[PDB]
Amino acid sequence: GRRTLSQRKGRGSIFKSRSHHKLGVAQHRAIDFFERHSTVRGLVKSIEHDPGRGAPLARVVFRNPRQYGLDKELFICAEGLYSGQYIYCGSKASLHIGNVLPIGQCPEGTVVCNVESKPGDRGIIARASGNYATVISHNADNETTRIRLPSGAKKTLKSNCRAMVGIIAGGGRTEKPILKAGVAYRMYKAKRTTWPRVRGVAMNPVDHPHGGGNHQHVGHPTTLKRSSPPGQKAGKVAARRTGLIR
RNA sequence: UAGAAGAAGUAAAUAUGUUAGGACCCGAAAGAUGGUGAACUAUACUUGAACGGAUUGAAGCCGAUGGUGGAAGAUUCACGCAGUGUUAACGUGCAAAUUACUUGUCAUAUUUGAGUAUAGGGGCGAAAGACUCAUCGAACUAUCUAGUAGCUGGUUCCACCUGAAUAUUCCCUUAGGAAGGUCAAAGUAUUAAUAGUAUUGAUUGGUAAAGAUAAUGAUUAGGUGU
RNA sequence: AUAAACAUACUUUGAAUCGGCCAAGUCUGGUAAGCAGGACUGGCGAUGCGGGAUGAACCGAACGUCGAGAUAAAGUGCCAAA
RNA sequence: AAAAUGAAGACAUUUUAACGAGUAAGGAAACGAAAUGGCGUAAGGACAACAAAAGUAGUAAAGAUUUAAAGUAAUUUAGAUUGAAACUGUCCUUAGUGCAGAUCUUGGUGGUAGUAGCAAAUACUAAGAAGAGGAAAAAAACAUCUUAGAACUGAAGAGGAGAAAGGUUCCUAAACAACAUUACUUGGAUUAGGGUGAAUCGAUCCUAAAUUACAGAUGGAAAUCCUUAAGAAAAGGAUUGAAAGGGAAUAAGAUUAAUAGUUCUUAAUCAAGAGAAAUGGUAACAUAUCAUGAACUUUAAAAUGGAGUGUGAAAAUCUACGGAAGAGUUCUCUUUUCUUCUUAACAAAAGUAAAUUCCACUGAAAUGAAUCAAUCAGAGAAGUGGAAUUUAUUGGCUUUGUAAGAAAUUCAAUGAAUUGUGGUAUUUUUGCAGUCUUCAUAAAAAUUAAAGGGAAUCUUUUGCUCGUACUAAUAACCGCAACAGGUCUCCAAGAAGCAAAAUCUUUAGUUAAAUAGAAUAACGCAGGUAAGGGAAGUCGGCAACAUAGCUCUGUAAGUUAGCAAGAAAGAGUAGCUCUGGUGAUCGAAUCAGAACUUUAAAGGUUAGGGGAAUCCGACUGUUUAAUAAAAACAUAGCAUUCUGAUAAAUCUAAAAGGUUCAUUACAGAAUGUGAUUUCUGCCCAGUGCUCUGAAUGUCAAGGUAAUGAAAUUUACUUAAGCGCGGGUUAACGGCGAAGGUAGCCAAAUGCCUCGUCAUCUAAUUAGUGACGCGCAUGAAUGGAUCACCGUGAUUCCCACUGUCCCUAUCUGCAAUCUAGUGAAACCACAGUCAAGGGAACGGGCUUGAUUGGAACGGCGGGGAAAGAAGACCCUGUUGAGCUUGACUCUAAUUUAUCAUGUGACACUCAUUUCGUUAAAUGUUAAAAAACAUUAAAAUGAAACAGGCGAUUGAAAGAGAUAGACGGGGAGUUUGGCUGGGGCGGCACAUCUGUUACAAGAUAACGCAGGUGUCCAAAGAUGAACUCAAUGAGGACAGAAACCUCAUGUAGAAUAUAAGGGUAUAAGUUCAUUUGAUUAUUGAUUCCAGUACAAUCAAUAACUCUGAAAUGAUGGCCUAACGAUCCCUAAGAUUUUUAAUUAGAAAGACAUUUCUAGUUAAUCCUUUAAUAAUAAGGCUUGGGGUGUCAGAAAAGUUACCACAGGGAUAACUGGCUUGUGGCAGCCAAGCGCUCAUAGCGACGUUGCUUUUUGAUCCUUCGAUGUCGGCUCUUCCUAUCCAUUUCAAGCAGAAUUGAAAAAAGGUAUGAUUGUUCACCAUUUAAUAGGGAACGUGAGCUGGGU
RNA sequence: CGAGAGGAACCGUUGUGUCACGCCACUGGAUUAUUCAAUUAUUUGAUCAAAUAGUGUUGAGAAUCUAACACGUGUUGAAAU
RNA sequence: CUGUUGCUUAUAGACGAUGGCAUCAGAAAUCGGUGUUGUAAGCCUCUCGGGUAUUGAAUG
Repeated sequence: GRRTLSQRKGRGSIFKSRSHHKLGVAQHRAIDFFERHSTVRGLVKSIEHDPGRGAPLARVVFRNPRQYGLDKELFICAEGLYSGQYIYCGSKASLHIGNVLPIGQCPEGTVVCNVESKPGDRGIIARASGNYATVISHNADNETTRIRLPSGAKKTLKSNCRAMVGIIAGGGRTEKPILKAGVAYRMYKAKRTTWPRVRGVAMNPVDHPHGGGNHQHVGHPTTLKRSSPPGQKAGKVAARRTGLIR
């Protein structure tokens, strides 16, 4: 047989990211002394639209802690941020929307975003539109805190992991019904090559494991093991349940 | 049941037969290995170029239902492009896919140049096994390679002599082989080593015929007795 | 009884072949077949010649090149010898 | 063959006799009485004038062509002509040694054949010139150049230029052999020269997508990875990447045969060089350099989508006023029609704009301001007065310098004349202003300017390298070419119109672009028309007709309320003469109305046919380049699955490797259904998937222990997986684990079927609406529903028409003929028929009919015409694509063990994943979008740690081994016989009776059956007895219970199929027993005289039975079964050796033999010798191959391929004729009586090839496979008309039959249909054949 | 003929349809005599006269060709069956 | 005698062929007759005008 489209996607030739007009990498500033033991102030100069992502990006300008000059940053904008606003990053930062604090300084029940998974790694979790994580509980015995990920899973992180207080702006993006195939075509302008998806049943046996015969049907169960080799792992993998749940 | 029983072998040049090699000559679809191709086409990115005229009339806005407004992967015409029909022309063509008319489409899922990226059990595919330089249900090129072929075709001077076969056994055997029969050529033996014939003599067989209150089986009728 | 010395017995080595088909005072399956399959023999294949007008197999008869004669199958109105 | 003769004769001896066909095949050479005889080609060794010049040859070699002779023939010999330098004869040796074929290879050449053709692109004509080249009884045509006429492309061009590509094709002169389908004096062709000029245009420079280095990482290798991360490399990161992106700076005129933002004239511009730091204005801000401004930092520019509206300016077009100059028309007018009236870069600043944004004064409500639209205002409107910027260079337009001295248009013969002013018009270009739109927000760098800071104190020179010619296409490019194909752009006049549409014209280009003339046949290709009828044609309205612009009136059901809609339907439209409406302080085409006239008006060109239903897909979109444009794909919507990022998916041999990911669940990855509305029923048994679970059901390498001298052996313990249990069907799936729910239906789904009933028509296999036990509908395999949409499928109306009744006719180009030029396919030889036979459909053969030689135009009957080693079918022990618990494996994934960090879980120290400019680690001491740096001062600014800061962690990754899983992938296989193959069967190993023919052998998918077993007795033996059945008797007892006598040839039994055999037995009963054993021979059956297997006859043991003779090496006989290799069992003491006692005889200064006693070892080998284990040998059995002389083996190809086959199927033909059809004989009866007017049962005899079978003879290097249309001919078994006879014939209408095939035999609805069935009409509407007539005749509905 | 109901035939006359052969008088069709006239667009300064739109279009339209659309002939005799 | 040739020949015709004439031949205009259209151009009237008319029509 041939190689399925899922296999051809891993070589990354026409499936590379269309990341030419992107603003840059959106993350916190590199952790230094002035943010471990003090606070720095950053000015929100502008709010921009990063191609390929649904949330706006903020161009924050911190002055400098040690040398003369500027430190131009690029944050993921929290909902409620405005141009000309002063935001603060540091351990002693106040509990306001848009500030970046260590996760241990946030009281239980605080709503944060752009949380770090590992301290000093400049943000991992809760970065898509309208997404956030909630602080569940703290643990000073081992300097760890528990947060609730946007998928509902609970994660235990170091208490000095950093996060920004508030909601990621742009919520409700997916609640608007795409109506035209053209609109879906433009949605992937600054994304990968994935959109027009040919069903496996509509292919031939060489192209896909679903490539059927005289009637368009799969023919074998669509739930497969995780240990299935690439090229046969088509359908639902390690499906605990299946069907319209009740 | 091999051997011995006053040794017969060996060498080399030919012919014939068997065998292996390109193997009497030409013939596959295939397989593998190493390279070359995205000047055609498929998709994607970078940077450029290309919307003239009508129809219709959504929000929003003004007035006392009338205006305004100009939206829409809205309707159409043109420049272009395609290829629905004629199953027209042509069909040793203008053309290894074109021409004419009719038809459709004719800017946002649009059209298009150049640059660039993806390569053969691979790529790319709005999916037809489509396209990947007139080559694709696995490109092109060179080597292994004069691949193998129980199958098809051909196989070159004269006179003379002899002259067949379609049984039997075994086979993954049924378009083919080996044992064997028929045939030829060489080489012997004085040779208990002649007969596709008849006669006489002693046999063998169960066919044609014959039989059917002779055994087995089938079958029409008539007397006589109980 | 008859025949048989270029009789008889062979030995070695080897070729080709084992798709067969036809006839009938024969047989089986079949309604039957220029059908399928057999027993014995003669043929065609491998074979020309004379005759059946023509014909692989019928009939006569098998072949070095010729001359003269008697013939075979079968023929004798003409084509066509009688 | 036999005799005779035989050293050399000669003809391979003499005589005699017999004999002589031949495919496949054989007969090598030598062999005196020759074990076949010879011819030819080339080369090698010899021989070739015997007396010391020794084969032939310039007194003519080889070769070629013919003429004769010899030979049965292969061939040889000689002559003549041609040819001029080598060659030949004989014997041996050697071979790249003899051609008619191979779709053979290479080359050359015919017929076709002077044939098909040189027919798209509207078109040429007259005079003259040049030239060999328009002659001539018209030889009707004549290439190039000029002029005149007539025309075409029609400014989205057949115009003027570029990019790529080409490469000298550019220009000129000479010259025309070849080339451009005639010709050429022409040419993109031949020859020779000439031609491309840059500081300002480009390349060069910058970066984009991307690309490539050193060091490093990875790999067995080649090499791969990394591109700033890994580095003592590069203030921060290397190379390349655009002649369309970014970019310092040049214009006008003239000039050349050709180059020109490049040369010349004039006039410019740019870059790089040389000669205690200013004012003005309230402010926005402004001042021919002025008026300093370093490190460092910041900002801006370069530099950013699209739509639509309004508007400023320029240009073009049009037009008003005033002319100057020239040209056109002019006996008819026209103060007329036409042409020119221009001006650059770079700068200046008389006069004067539009738009936007800011500044000052004042403070708006009775709210105002304004736009086409909007939009705006106390974080301040309007007003007044100002500042700035944009408007194709300075500063937008006029104007000015350049600069009229140029150029344009004229006039004279170089010299003179002119070169105003406007427009509330259209289009293009270029800006601007706000509006809208995105789940799209629509480059970077080189490089430039400014700011914050306050460190320090006009003239002139040069401007390098490379490209620059020409085409850019109906002839310069890519397609074999001067190919009707394809190939990216720039500029862009008039009329008319909504229009860049069609049509015509101007500037420019061209009249040549594969030759023409005459004629005016058929048949064509392209374009038309048509009486009356109007789809009756046809599979089907295919094709054609028809509708068509604009204005007004009007517009239905349905509907997702948006549409349907240009629904449908109706009226108007011309010309001329007028009037009115729409503005500014003269002008725009637009609208409305009114008279009158006519050929009554959109129609030259352009320019929708409409309606009523059904099916499918929701829609816009995409698709099989070259037979499928769709109902297929996509789509949005819906739904499911996994994943916390060190992850999921996934590329890679590996990798500080790669992709989604510059990402983070509103995300990434994998899927199904396919808008909306309504609804998604029941099932967890099976296969998947999953579990937060199961221990001692089964599980590997390992680890532990025991024995042994050790290998070995044994026991125990070990993971995932499988098994058990729970969940899951918008998982695969099923719906009598649960029995099809809601719905839907003869459906694109229903065989029967042309289902039944309505309706549509005169007529309905079609359509629609109902019905539903539905072969075989049904719910995200999605069920039902359908508004709008569709180059989708289907049916019916109206309208229209050559589709048709039924054809006629007109035009152009061909075809015809001619001049010039000039192919190809195909070709065994060829070319009149009938019948026969033949390979069963002859051009050739046999017999007849018949024939005059050469051919022109047509034509499609034949040449089973050409094209292609059939693609359908079958066979190969031939493949390939795809599938799957087919067989055997494999990547990926997964689990267990091993691989040594410390301290007793804790730590870090290898290891993992990260982050930064390795930038304060560890221990001590939310008012404000502003600035923040190069320090004063006398250290400021704290010390130390052996950790750059975190995270993970002795776990995990990679390696090795072991188990699981693994069509993701690799390799391969997928029996045979066979009235084609498959399905079936086994005729595959096997036994009996029969076919089967009285020896043996012996066929069919012939007939009736059987085997893969059964038996410690059913084997062996001895003895006794007689069986089945019947008759007659005996309590219950009877037709059958048991007893007795008699008869009883087997009619019983004998394991079984059948056939044989058997009576003091081979059957029954009783008794003993294990011969159903070991060893050695020789035969018979099958047979190749192989094996296995079976059948015997003997011999040596040891036994059994019997008194004994005997009998017994399985079964009463004929079936009841199995090689090599491998595994596994049993057997090899009968005897031979050695050592030491006792005795004896031979043996050179030891040692063997014989005899008895003893003790030990003993089937052979593991090769230096032994030992105990282990293994290997030898003989004989078992384990088994049933395809039974014995591979280890699933499908599907309609995507298919190859070698072949008429050894073999699908069509014709041929034999047959069961079946189909037709016709007879007899006569029981029917026919009121009456066998025969008309019938005719029970039987029986034929004919036909118009049915379907049966067969496999021809065709597999191909005979185009249904029907219809068209057209001819033939048969008669006659439907009509003509002539007759009979009747249960009164007439009429009919019925049966004879002569007779010369003439007729129809139109339609449904269906592809042949057929069928209906509605008509007719004198009748008969049946059939001709390769199931007829495809280089059509059509393509069926297949 | 027949009870009736119904119900013929020969001779003679007159037509029609089809097939065959023709034919252009009458009637109809085609029409590039681009014949004559009208008219749309473009270009000839205007009139006239034209040309172009490959036959611009329309009305009438001779000739020639032709009708299934016009119209003639094949009603024709002897002998043997 | 026949053929060629001429009448850009017809009663014929793809080309041949066939038919006619060939110096009293043929061709040509012009005129008359005969048709078609519809009333020309210059100034409703001139005007039943003008135009065409064998090309495959009929006289002279």
